[PDB]
Amino acid sequence: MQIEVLIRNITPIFSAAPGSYYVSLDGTINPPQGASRFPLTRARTMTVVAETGDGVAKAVPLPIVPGNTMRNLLRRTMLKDVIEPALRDKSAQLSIGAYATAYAGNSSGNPDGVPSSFDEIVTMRAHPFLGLFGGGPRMLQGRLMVDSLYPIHQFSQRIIGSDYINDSIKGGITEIVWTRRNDPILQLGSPDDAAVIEGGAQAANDWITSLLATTKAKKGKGRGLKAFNAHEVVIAGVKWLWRINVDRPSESQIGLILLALNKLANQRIAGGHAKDYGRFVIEDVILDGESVWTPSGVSGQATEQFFDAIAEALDGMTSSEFEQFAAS
Amino acid sequence: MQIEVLIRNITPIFSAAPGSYYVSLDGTINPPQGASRFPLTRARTMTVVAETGDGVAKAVPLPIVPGNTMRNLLRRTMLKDVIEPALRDKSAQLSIGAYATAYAGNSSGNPDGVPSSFDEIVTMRAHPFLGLFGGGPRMLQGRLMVDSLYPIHQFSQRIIGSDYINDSIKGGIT
Amino acid sequence: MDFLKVTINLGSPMVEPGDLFHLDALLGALRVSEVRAELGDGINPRDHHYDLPLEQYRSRSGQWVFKASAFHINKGAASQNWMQTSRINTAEAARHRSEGFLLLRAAKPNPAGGPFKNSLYHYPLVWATLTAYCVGDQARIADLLSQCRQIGGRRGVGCGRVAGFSVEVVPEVECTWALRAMPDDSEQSILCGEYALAMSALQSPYWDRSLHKPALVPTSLA
Amino acid sequence: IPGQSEVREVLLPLLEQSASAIEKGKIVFAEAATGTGKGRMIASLAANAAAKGDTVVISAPLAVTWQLIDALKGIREAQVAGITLSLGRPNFVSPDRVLEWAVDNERVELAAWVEQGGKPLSERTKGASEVIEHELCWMLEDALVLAEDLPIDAIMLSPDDCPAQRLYKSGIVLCSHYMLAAHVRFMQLRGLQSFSLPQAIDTLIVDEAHLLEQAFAAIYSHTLRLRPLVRAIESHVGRGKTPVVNALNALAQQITRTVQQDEVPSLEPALRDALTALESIGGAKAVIRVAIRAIKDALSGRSRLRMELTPVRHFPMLVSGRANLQKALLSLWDSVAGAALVSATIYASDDHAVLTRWKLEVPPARAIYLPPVHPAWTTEPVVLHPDRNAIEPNDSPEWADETAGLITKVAERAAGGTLVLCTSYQNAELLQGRLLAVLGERLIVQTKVSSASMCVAQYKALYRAGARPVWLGVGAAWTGIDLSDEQATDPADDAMLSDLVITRLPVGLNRSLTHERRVAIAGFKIVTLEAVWQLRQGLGRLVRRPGVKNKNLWVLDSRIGGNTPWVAPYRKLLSRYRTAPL
DNA sequence: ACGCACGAAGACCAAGTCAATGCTTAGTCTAA
Repeated sequence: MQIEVLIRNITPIFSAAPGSYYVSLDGTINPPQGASRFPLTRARTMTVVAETGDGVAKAVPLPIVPGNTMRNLLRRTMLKDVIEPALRDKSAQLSIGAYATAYAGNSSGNPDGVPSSFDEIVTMRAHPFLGLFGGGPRMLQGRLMVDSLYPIHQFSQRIIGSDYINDSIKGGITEIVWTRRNDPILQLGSPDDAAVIEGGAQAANDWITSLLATTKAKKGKGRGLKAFNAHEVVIAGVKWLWRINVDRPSESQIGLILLALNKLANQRIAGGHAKDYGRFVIEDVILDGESVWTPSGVSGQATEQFFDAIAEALDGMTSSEFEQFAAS
Repeated sequence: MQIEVLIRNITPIFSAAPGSYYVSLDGTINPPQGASRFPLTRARTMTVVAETGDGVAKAVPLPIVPGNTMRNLLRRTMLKDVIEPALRDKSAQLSIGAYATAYAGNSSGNPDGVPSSFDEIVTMRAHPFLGLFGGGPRMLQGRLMVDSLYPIHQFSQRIIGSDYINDSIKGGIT
Repeated sequence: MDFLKVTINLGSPMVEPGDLFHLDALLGALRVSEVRAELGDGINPRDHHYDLPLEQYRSRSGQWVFKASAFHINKGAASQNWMQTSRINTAEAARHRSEGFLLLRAAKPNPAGGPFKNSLYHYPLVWATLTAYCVGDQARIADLLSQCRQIGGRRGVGCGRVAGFSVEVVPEVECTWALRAMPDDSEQSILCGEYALAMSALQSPYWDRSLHKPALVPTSLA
Repeated sequence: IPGQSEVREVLLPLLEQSASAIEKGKIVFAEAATGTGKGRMIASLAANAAAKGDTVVISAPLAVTWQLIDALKGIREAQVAGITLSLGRPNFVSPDRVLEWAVDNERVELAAWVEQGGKPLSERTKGASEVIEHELCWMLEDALVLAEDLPIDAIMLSPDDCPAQRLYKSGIVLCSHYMLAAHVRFMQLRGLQSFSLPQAIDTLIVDEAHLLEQAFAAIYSHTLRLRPLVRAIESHVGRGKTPVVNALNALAQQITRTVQQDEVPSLEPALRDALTALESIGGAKAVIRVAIRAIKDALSGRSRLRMELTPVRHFPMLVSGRANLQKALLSLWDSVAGAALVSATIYASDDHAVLTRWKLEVPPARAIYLPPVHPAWTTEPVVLHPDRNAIEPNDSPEWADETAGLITKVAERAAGGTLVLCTSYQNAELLQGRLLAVLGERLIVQTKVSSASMCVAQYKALYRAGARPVWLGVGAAWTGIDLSDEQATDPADDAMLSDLVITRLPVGLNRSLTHERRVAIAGFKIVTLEAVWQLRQGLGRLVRRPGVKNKNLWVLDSRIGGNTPWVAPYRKLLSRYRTAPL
């Protein structure tokens, strides 16, 4: 079962790329030693081959959101929006092993390695939630195969396809946002400001003297609060395509996926919680080539069976199933 | 919980864009070397995707206020007008480190790197002020998702939605 | 019964296999997928992964392998080191612990190890055209590869989508099926190039360490 | 499949699956090479559709429409369903204005034809009116055949101005691309004139669909024609001429000075002034009504304004029209009709007909691709001479001199009739002067009036006369005209188009605003492959009959020799053809 | 009353890198 979700991000999407990369004030990535350098946290870029500038094949980087991040976002959305309220309604309680399995598929609950009988595999892989995301001490094969969030760009034509050519962006989609942290003590201006500080003026004087001495020592050869740097993000408004496939899905699993897609807009993508990065709105959801996204979320006469099945599953779901899956 | 604040600025807003920029007397940005150039500190613009009547989506600059700057503005406003008066009413004193962390999220540039206890995390995230911003020597995820200040413009229609089209401005605002 | 060349084209980068990626293993996985769709998930996978349209080579000692060479890796771009992590949200777990959803008495998470361990791992991603040589039925192999969508590994996160495939009959002189894990006492005349002795499994599954045997592994393919 | 008797071997593997996909509701894309028997296989598909009950519609240019009519008339299983015609106004003559024009010129042939009733005289029109049993009058084809002395566009059915008029509303439907354009206009405007086309048809076939997109752009784009409009007003309009031309020229000068030298705010005052003044605007009222429609189309707010002075004549010009044809217009066609289409330039070398799917909006799941085909007698019997051009194909006189010398030695070496492919009138006029010194009368070139109406027939007659004529095609000759020696039924004569030379790639021949939208969305890649399409289309003139044995080709562009990266697809395309072993 | 919490501890060598994408020029008339 193929799920095609068209995602447009209202706010920039920031997936931090590993590594210590530098940038200058003018915007030159990795400036030479001559000019000043400031730390930069670039976006997650994947090397892809594309026909750039009428070339036969060019390995150009493409800013994407990692597929594992999308998988974890879907899992967290399910847990925090349908699974956890359903278990709370029954006053269910989970041990550490079951909870770790449910939230990250971590086998710490029973790292011995437990055999699974064929009947047990049949029963558990049919679970509405744990079947999609395999793991735990048993560590099955999940039925969910979610792709990365490839932007609809010129370089992603051979990964996305030509079905959504109308929304492609020709130029670059990355922008550098500069951050700064200021020492609050240096911004005091009157004894009224320093009234709340227990040391009053003396504490601020000692703080400023220590800062000056540390700065002088560092210039001659403990880190203060003051810091200036930038992080690279993907510009807002770019459309993204998310491809989700479920292998041999039951009605309950598809219903759960649809519920998560309904509640997915409330969550964020990748990082940037402080700056409200990653906010997005679902534009279209496609089920096996059939559009299902109504303005009131995923609905229609062709998905009532999935919603009914998942509602029935939520009605009878208990923590004992999670414990059995986690071998706790 | 979503909060949308509609702001009309009485006086011009000037957020410095880092980096050196030059302009001639006529108004041409980055003039040719033959003509006279003068230093210019541009207003910060973040590249955004804007759709036009032609249906093509293109990347255009948009003068905005950074999310970090006015997040700090909100934090300072809360501290100055709500938190600190309440503390001073009961003669409560904060240490220099506590004040620094309250106003900037950290007492120093080096984070502790030691995990926090669960009860401490719950208590801090239930704090009216510390719960919103978090931070501290041990990184605590705050509850406040704060966004930048987007002007209601034809370029920002895709970003801010179409429900504020009645207040949009067509031409350049810089 | 016929000599074949299998070509696979990628629409997404795949995980570069650390060890040999064998055509017979992929065909067995696809056959197991077929019998799963036809019977269900209660089947024993070891009862259907040898029903492949490939004829077998048997050595003096009875050790047998499929005549299906390991996939050749030709890279259209430099390998990219892909980074992935794993973490349980500590604030979310703390909230659940407060509300009784989680039964944890421990005071603190331990990012170094335990239930709340943060882990960092890497695997390489490559753009390649997968070419391998085998002896079998063209129609049945093409039918099996028709249902294959992803190649290599890390398929849960969508690595190695198949843009297309092609199966062609080629002269024997081009390249043999021997570029695989052959048994220890295989005849020298049928081996293409140098063969280093190492430990690997001869029949799929190839990750089962209990099935590992001393085998001749091609040096120019590992 | 009925009607498969005349289907050739090359079309056999594709015809059955194309027919099967019709009832599947899937739109399919095919490349029936010119000279492979397109007309009769289109007719066979139409007969198949008519046999199963649903009405049939076919879209084609007028000349190939006549050709297809000739092919389909012999098919009984196509004749079982009622066959209807096209109802285009310029497809006929005024005829009262035409009658008076012929009377004043004493052309008794035209006068006799119109007074008889304007009944068919040409073979194509006679067949389409007799075998199809459709009473017709005043058709412009017969008037053109009778006399070529009617270059003006005033020869056109007056809106106030017949048995054909009755048959407008009185199975198989014959129409062009622009009939479909008019009907999709009808649906989009009223659903959201000549309404004979059913509002929902289960089968449509287009023999030339690569040019359907530009036709839909043309119908959805209205040209101001401002400078020719004011010139015609000054020459003809006399009703308060002075203030009207004052206002119109003020508009022209103001837009030229401000914009050239309703999306644009500065165009708003000009639009208001045009709305107020041009309403002041006789039988020539349509010449002003077209400009009025262009003005209100610009006012509609759904249009994009493109304006610039003419590079050659420096006449101010304004272009307005909808660039957003990709959302509701073609999708309306897809919803209305399940159809198929054919064009020789559908599938590109690496695009895999994506450009077709984008230009002609097709649902992603409804589109089905088809393998490419090509007969052996289309690529083998021609060799390319390595005589490349040494100068950039600009308008410099020295480049014209060198190109003229090269093509002059080619013409001296030419075995028989030859075609030199010129992109624009600017290059031809710059080039014809040097040629006329040596070639003399042997060279014949198009003009603003001179076109395939009589020039192709004159070239055919002169070639049969042994003059070894040279046809300097300009734009029109790039597509549609036939250069197969049909009378010489060997068929391998290879003399009427023994040799042909290309002057440019070309680059950016298409100037539709939709093309501008596409190049903005996708970049310079789309225009390069569109030019590859054009180059392949130009090669379509080389062969239109099977069994051609020996022809020659010349390439004249320094860019192909300059090894610039972007001409790689042209190198790949020409590499299919063996070079001349010089 | 076995299960879980929680600090101390024990391996301990240690570099060179940090761009990956630029590209041109006017014919159509076959629906109101």
